[PDB]
Amino acid sequence: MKKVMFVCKRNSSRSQMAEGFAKTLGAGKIAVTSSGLESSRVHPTAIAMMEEVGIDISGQTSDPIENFNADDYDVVISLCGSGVNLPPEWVTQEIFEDWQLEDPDGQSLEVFRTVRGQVKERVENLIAKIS
Repeated sequence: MKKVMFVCKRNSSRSQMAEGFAKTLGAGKIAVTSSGLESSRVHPTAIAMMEEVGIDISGQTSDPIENFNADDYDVVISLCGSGVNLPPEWVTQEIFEDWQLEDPDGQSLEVFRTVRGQVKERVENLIAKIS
């Protein structure tokens, strides 16, 4: 099945919620591994809001993307540009995606509530085109 990644550089902002929703919406259709570059944990308050929508994002922490090969994957979202200080084989998968997704790091509850809606919609659109 199609394996997905949602990998921006760093993880304190970006590389959160998108993979969590793709796990949710893409369950039984597609696989998701968001390894990361220059990465860290996801935002603390994200996990609480994301668990309020019933989703884990905390559990992302794994090997860096560089440890993997993109040829094993099918789809990769770069989430914060094209170059992203990321190896080129990752963008050149069967679908390249990247969006001006806003991020709730240190922001008010309105931004967490907004980003859940925003991300659900981007991730549904990504799934709807691949699956």
